[PDB]
Amino acid sequence: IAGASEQMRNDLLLEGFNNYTFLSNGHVPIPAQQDDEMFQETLEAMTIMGFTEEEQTSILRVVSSVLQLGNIVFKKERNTDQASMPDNTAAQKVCHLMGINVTDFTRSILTPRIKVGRDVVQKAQTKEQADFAIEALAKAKFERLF
Amino acid sequence: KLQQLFNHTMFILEQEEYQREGIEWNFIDFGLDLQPCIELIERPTNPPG
Amino acid sequence: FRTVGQLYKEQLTKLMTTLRNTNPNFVRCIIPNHEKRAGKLDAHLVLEQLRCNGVLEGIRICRQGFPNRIVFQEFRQRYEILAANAIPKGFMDGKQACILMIKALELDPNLYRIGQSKIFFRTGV
Amino acid sequence: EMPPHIYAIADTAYRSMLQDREDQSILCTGESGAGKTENTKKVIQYLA
Repeated sequence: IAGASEQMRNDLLLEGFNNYTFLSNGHVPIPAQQDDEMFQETLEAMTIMGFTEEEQTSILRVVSSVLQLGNIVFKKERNTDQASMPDNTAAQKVCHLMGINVTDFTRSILTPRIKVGRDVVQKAQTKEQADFAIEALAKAKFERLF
Repeated sequence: KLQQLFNHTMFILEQEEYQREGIEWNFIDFGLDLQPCIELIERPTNPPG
Repeated sequence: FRTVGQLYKEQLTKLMTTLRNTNPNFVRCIIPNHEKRAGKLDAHLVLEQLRCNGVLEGIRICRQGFPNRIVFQEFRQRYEILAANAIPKGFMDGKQACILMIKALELDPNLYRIGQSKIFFRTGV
Repeated sequence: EMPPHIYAIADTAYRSMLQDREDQSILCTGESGAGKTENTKKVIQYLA
């Protein structure tokens, strides 16, 4: 978010500090290290290890889709109770750095065409069921990344 | 029996979701629960068919 | 536990309630005559079978609303290629941002219904 | 691109299933003689 150059600031899809809900305590500063330049540094360090000409921006994207997932807010639509999701950049900026299927991310995240027994079972998810699962997805992508 | 499937899929449940989403559409009923003939054969409890 | 009547409600439920959880593409066949004939229509026999099949009202819902239903990401991805200029430097809400490429591909304010979650999509769209 | 006739329902089953990925079905309705048996067999010809 800090050492973004204007091209990949709009490519790797950067809004400013606190436009991510999953970054709490706002932006806490660190003593005697300034995240701003520390970005630029680590990018060099990549090129020294031989992280590829494109690959550097790819690691940075996976990160930023994780940064992104927490705009996915579920409001209790209270006439199923099985409530769904208003914004799309919440998922969009996530899934352009994902490139999974855009249709099917949310259509999974709302209707699990899942499995009870050993066959295909449909259900709409509740507000509650939808939040918790997407949350797991947000974090789990950073683990897969590491 | 297939006929009340058609109805429940295509009248009732539809407009329920139409209330839900915040989207502009006002509710219409059609009087297309054919369940009364299907009750008249198939309904286990209440007065049975 | 079960009978024939019941069994055949249930066999038709192994059918009907997994059918419930599948897409009912219906091929709704309509009789013109009871006289086995070539040519012969009866419009009142058909109008009986229209009230029976629940036709006029099956049409009266599907004229009104929006059969399909999916969210706004099916917009932003599959077509950014279609209009390379559409979202320029900077980004906002998913609805409004897709609405950029939407109007840059003339997508109509009642063909879609950009709802809360779902774009309700009409026939065709 | 293809006017109201059966092979449109038949592709739309095979197509949608790989797209929206709803599991698709086909159910033919209406009284005796109407034409259902035969608008079932034609679909087996299609997929084969």
